[PDB]
Amino acid sequence: GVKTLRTILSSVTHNGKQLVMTVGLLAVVVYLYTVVAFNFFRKFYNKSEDEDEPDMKCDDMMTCYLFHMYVGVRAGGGIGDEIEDPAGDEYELYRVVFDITFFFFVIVILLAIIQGLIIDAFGELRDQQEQVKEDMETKCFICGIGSDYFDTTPHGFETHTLEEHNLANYMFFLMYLINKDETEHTGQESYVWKMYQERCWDFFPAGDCFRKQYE
Amino acid sequence: EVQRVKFLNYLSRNFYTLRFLALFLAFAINFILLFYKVSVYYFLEESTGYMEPALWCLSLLHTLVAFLCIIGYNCLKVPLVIFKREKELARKLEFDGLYITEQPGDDDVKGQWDRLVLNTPSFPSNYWDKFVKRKVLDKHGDIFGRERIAELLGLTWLMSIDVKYQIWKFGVIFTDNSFLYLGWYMVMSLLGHYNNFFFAAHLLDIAMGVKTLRTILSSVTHNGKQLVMTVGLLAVVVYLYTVVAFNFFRKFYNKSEDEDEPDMKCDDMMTCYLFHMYVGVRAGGGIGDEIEDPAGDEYELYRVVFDITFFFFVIVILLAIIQGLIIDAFGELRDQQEQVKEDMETKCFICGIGSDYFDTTPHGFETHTLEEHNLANYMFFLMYLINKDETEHTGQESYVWKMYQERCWDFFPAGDCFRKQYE
Amino acid sequence: NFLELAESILEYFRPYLGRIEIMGASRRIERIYFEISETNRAQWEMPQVKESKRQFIFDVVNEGGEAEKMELFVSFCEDTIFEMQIAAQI
Ligand SMILES: [Zn+2]
Ligand SMILES: [Zn+2]
Repeated sequence: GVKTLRTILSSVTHNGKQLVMTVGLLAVVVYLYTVVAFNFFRKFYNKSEDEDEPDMKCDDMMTCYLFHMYVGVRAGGGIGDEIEDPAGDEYELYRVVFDITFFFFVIVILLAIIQGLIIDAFGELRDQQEQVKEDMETKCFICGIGSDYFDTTPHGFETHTLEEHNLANYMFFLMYLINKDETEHTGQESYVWKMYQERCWDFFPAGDCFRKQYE
Repeated sequence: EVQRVKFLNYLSRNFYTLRFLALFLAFAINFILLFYKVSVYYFLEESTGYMEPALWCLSLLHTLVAFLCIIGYNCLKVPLVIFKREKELARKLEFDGLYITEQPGDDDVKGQWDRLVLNTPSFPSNYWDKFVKRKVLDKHGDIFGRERIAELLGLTWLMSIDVKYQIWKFGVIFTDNSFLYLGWYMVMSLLGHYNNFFFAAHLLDIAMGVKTLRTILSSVTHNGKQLVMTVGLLAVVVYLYTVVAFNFFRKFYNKSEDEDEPDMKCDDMMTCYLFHMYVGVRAGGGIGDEIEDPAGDEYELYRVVFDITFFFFVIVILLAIIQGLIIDAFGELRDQQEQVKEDMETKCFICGIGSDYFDTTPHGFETHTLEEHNLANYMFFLMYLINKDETEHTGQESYVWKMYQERCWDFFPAGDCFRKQYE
Repeated sequence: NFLELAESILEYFRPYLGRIEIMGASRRIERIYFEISETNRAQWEMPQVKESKRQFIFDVVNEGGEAEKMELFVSFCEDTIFEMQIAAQI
């Protein structure tokens, strides 16, 4: 309800096969950091009630992953918001850059693509929406050619469409064919009826138009 | 030993799927690598007792494939890329004669290793017109000494081999991106014998799996010259602020345990820059999030406007520039990705012209391609040329063969088309 | 001049009118006409037709430049006809 929201779901995944990489690219990031973190940096992960009491830093590989997978994957303020530092110590020059590798690579490079994977995508099928209205009002939906040549008469291409090609007429034409008995078919319609039987559908214009063809 | 030869030929025969399932191996390793814990050292297996011991093999198992794959690459692209370079240098001498003339130094870099290779007998190892050197003396030799250019040029298995070509060849092997790739990979694989956790980095291989990720890395790196300005500007700005911060505003930088006890504010020029570089380069919530204020004091309006400058010139401009710097590019090279199919389906990949004119017949321009121009047909025509003897060449294919000899390739359409030209 | 003289009562008939170009099997484009049933025309006006047409046009212009414009068109017509075959039931 209606198209305006249907657009949105469509956004999500008309181009979602691209999306496959993203959570995986993020998993990469996180499998990456965390193991080195489980090695060179366990001692910064505390979230003990401030004072020296035992806590749930790291403690398991899964957990330190899920920690960043909860926190770091959100980040926002980053892991450096909740890592225990300065520190102020050994391998500090690296952890900061480790925080930075966590930052340019993630905060920006990961998340944004993840956003823009969608945002153009929203703007894709949406752009087609006017493009529908544009192509109906530019190239003829039927003969093609373009409005341009039929705009030569004022307001004229609607006459080339709504009054000439109409498009919708074709359909009534079929029932007009069907209701009629073959006896009473005109010979022009009849091959065309036959062409219906044969379904090449080539009798629709190449794009040459009647008054275009002559004058 | 020929069973081993043909077995390696099986190896190449299934080169991709091994790579893919291997990566699934490493991915599984890495999933399941989510368990070890020191007591110091110890491993927390859950249920089955055999997971870590399988890894005692799986590492090596994975590593096996690494070893495996590398050798296969030797049977794969290697002689192909050698053939490629071979054609390169050879056609270069065929028309340019750069070693006769426009020689490289360490400038025109590729050629520095490539100088020595010509000297070797076996230079034309696989070009299938492996006689080119004598054409080279045939053309560039008259300008110089005909034999001075020749001065430039013209188990049992162990002693045979032929020598100097070889070191250049292994150097060409070094030139490859893929071979560094698999080599870094395998070296890591042997690191898995040293430590299975450093062994995890193989997952990076996913970056080549598949195009989409390669799309991503390509999104990043095609224009890092643009990155220079940003990180630079960032560093700039950060100095810019920080120095005045070490001047007019030291007294706001505390991160003491709230109560008046001595602390690690500023303290050094470096330390403050890296404070902002840890924080302000991140910020998000800004430097003002952890500066000690109001304050509420002297030069308050100026630190506040300071914060604002920080929040516009940095928080907004820098980061975002970087972000657009990446995204516009992802859409760029992606747009080039669709643009392939668009151009294939619009302008003719061969005659050009555009689909438009051949769409005049229904479904027509695919017929102007696969049923006319195709494209692979050119090459099949080439093999067709190569296999035929010159006696039996039809005159058209024969001048065309000559045009192969001369490589203008002009007889590929200007873009005029037969039935377009006539009717 | 004669038409304008005869133009006196033709307006009643335009609703009933259906007109289209056709590129017939002789390399000309006829401007044939045909009648349209009104009872059918009435059914066309409101349900999942005009909207389906908004849909269909989106179903085509989404990939319309391909020469299945002619062909994709086919089913819609046959379908809406079936729709009127259903519309008649109510
Ligand atoms: Zn039309
Ligand atoms: Zn062509």
